[PDB]
Amino acid sequence: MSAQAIIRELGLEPHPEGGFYHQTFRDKAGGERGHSTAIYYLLEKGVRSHWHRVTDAVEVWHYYAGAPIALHLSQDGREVQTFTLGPAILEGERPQVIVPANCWQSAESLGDFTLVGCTVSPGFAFSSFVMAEPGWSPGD
Amino acid sequence: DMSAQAIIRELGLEPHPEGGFYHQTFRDKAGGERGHSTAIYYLLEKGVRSHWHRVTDAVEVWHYYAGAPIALHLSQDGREVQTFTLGPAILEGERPQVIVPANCWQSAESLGDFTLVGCTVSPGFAFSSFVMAEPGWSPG
Repeated sequence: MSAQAIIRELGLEPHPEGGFYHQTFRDKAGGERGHSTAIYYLLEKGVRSHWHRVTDAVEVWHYYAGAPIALHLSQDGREVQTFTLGPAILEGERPQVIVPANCWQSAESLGDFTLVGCTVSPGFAFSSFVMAEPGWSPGD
Repeated sequence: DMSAQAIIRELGLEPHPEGGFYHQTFRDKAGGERGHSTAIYYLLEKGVRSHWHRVTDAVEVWHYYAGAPIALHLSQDGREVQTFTLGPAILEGERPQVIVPANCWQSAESLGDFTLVGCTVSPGFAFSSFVMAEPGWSPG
């Protein structure tokens, strides 16, 4: 509402791909990974989400507060689609966007900060996490 | 500063079956009777939108030319829907080019007074490959 305060209040920590996060849930059912995981995720002016992909699970991004976000998706690593993740339903925005399994993804706040939630069905696992080489962009 | 009526008049636009005004500007003599591809000038104004429809056997690409941005809605299977803001504000979640895959449901609306766009249908547009949803209908 003031970012810094949100990071403290929720206990957000630097995420490997950039930004700050905190895992709030890992279903105890559905194997060690669990049926799904949930996370609070936040990006600030500058500090953004670098290209990465969850190799074996779908991730649904949810807008919660702050400026909207520009979410880029590239399933084959060549062509990319840009989504505006926000609540302004009548302004071409959508507060919920589905990232298919193994689909490249990156994002950045279009303002001071954006607080989001991320749901990964087959529970998120870093052993299914891969980041693109820095400076890389679909096509490279 | 232009007006929709000045554009409609200057480009020789006529009302399109899906709503809005349009004019076919090209059909390739190569590639059969449908042509390797077709191009079109298309315009929406505040109020008058583009109703849900799909091109069954060809990919359509939208191109922003002038006016306010547009909200382009895509639904491949008729349930999942994605929304892209078609426009020139590339640093704010906008893209002046968006690819509607073949046989995918699509609808759009201008976010201001008007939006002049271009549409290129590769396999070659043909009303024999044009289908609209029943009015009022929406994916789901």
